Amino acid sequence: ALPTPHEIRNHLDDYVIGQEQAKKVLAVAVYNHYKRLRNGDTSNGVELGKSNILLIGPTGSGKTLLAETLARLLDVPFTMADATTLTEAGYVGEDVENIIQKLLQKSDYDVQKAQRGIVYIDQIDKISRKSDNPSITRDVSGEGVQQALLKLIEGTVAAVPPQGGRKHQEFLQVDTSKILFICGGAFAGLDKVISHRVETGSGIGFGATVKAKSDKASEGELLAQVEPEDLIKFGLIPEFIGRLPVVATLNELSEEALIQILKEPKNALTKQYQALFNLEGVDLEFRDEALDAIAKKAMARKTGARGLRSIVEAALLDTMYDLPSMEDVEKVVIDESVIDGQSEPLLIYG
Amino acid sequence: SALPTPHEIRNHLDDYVIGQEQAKKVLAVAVYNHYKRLRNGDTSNGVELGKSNILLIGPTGSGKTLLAETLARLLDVPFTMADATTLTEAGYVGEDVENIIQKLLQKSDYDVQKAQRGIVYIDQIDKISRKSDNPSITRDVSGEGVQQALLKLIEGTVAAVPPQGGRQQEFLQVDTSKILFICGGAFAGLDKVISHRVETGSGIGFGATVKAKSDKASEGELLAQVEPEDLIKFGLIPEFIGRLPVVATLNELSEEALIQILKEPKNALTKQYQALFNLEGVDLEFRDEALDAIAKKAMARKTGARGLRSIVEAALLDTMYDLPSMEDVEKVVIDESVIDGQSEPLLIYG
Amino acid sequence: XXXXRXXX
Ligand SMILES: Nc1ncnc2c1ncn2[C@@H]1O[C@H](COP(=O)(O)OP(=O)(O)OP(O)(O)=S)[C@@H](O)[C@H]1O
Ligand SMILES: Nc1ncnc2c1ncn2[C@@H]1O[C@H](COP(=O)(O)OP(=O)(O)OP(O)(O)=S)[C@@H](O)[C@H]1O
Repeated sequence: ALPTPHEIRNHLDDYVIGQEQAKKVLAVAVYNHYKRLRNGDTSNGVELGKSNILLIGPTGSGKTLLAETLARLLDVPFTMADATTLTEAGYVGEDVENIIQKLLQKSDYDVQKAQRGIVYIDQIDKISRKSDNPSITRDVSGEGVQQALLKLIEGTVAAVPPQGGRKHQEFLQVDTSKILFICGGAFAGLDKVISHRVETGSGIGFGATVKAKSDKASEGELLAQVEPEDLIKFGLIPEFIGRLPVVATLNELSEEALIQILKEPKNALTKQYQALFNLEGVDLEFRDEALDAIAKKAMARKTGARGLRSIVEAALLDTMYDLPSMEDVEKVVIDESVIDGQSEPLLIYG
Repeated sequence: SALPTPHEIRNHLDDYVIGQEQAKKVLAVAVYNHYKRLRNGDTSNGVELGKSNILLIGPTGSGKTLLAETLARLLDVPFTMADATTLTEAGYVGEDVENIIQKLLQKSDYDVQKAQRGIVYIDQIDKISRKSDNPSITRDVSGEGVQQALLKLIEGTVAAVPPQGGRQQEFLQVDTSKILFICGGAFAGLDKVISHRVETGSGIGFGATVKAKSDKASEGELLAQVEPEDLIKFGLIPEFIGRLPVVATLNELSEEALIQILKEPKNALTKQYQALFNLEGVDLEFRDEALDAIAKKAMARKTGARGLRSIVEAALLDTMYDLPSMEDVEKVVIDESVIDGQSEPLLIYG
Repeated sequence: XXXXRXXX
């Protein structure tokens, strides 16, 4: 039979931690995509609507991770394109149509199986207009990209070179009214725009309020209050946002979340390094006293989960540089002190 | 199938580099661990093995570009040195990010399976660090935009490269999740931003302490205290730094280190001139008294090892100009006075 | 084909 939101969410939890609201949106969309296509031409409520998804969150939150993990369990075709390389009006870079062409490579040129596929885009913020007002001069990597996607998302015919071609004499028609699009990107600087709109203080006098330094505009609580009008001041056009009604607000990694990300997931960094030394005939250990200490260092970097290797590799630099030369080494232990740099990791010999 | 060890490869780089013990350890661990991730053929329990790029930072002429060059000699896997000054945001006339890949295939003989396990090096990365406030007024084609494009290139993607530029209208897909990147560029002005974070005070008031020159920060030590948040003020994006967790800080040249550079390395400038006159049938000598004077003159120039030839060639100009015309000259001696310019270099007659 | 000409 078909899957369910509880079953699909249980799978994503194995690879993703600390994202409750984000998993709910993707589960309903995927669970609803099978319903729309299955009911196509068989339900009296013809011309079923569509609802794309627009993910938003800080860096290292798991946006690109969800698209990869989703393809593992997803049956229908899936792709991972990028907005940065697209170019409007057939310029030097690739065109919008190239997105559909990549889908056929994974679908084996199955048009009937390609129309029911899913599409994902990363780094959507790169095409945002730098200024709120429309640019006076033409743009090749901004607003124009949004314009070309309008007819694509809603639904339009497309040209795809079947084999051994770039441009014009064989074109395969593929509708796009039923194709799903999952756009995502960490919009930088959006916190400043929402503060002007939400705080509204903008004053120095007695009556005006002066928020106490460092106890305001928490990124997690600020993105939750986002609205489409906020994105207009960022640079996006309202016509583009109208094509993506659904919006998902993620949260920044909690200190407790980082401890779980290194233990509960299967692809955690702790398990990765453990396998790196497993082939070397050497074990590894990571006590809880060291994990909680690493969380404070990571959050200070404000880079996300991806800024964790700098704390680990900087500590195990000396150890890894000398471990291969050493012999009769069966186990390595890294206590909390090693992380601070005031001690050296203990070694166990056979 | 016995692979090299960090101690063995470090001995090779030590022959060509001096006083970079901190930087050599990072390259050794990365190159060592790069073969381990390559050795695996999906026969291990660990999945989605992590990657760890490197970010080299150092003063001018400290030897950053030299480490990558000598590394490629002893390296079996391919290697490249792609200039980043000419990189432009994809979608524009000047350049594309794809060009880097095409270079890698020329070295690997268009071996996709062999190119994916290659190494990549980038120089002059500070050239694209935009120093400005949020750029609402204009969009930069070489600054912030280029860095965003690189994000897709790293952490895993599929690109398009012509088959040697095209004799077809077809491209080859090459993953880059396993490809390592070593970005490096002397960040000018990074000391001023770090000083504000570490000095903590202006000191125009009665209570505030003032140590203008007694406690003035040392440039060498200061770079050791760098962090990702410091780079955000410089112009780098957090998304870009997260892809490069490891960081390598290099120390400035010292009077003692400069003397070793002229004697221990095989490619030293002293040995270069020794061979220049060997073809002419004349011997060359360099006493220790002259080396100590050259070190003091080079440090004042604030240029590093690259600013040493100006001290040598400016002194031996007159001597080289009339050396071929002279006959029966078999040996030349350069005294400390020669560097000062008070006297002339003694000549020997056979 | 397409000319990207811009001046600061
Ligand atoms: N929720 C999470 N649980 C576990 N690991 C995570 C999570 N989010 C991020 N990570 C780690 O961070 C790595 C990168 O995650 P990404 O999805 O690339 O983050 P990101 O926000 O998509 O980065 P962008 O979109 O390019 S700014 C993953 O490979 C994981 O190791
Ligand atoms: N440790 C060293 N030992 C010997 N010669 C060195 C050393 N470091 C630098 N040099 C000399 O400096 C030359 C250039 O070194 P580079 O690697 O270009 O320095 P750099 O830090 O890369 O400067 P940038 O980054 O290109 S501005 C080399 O060809 C050597 O002649």
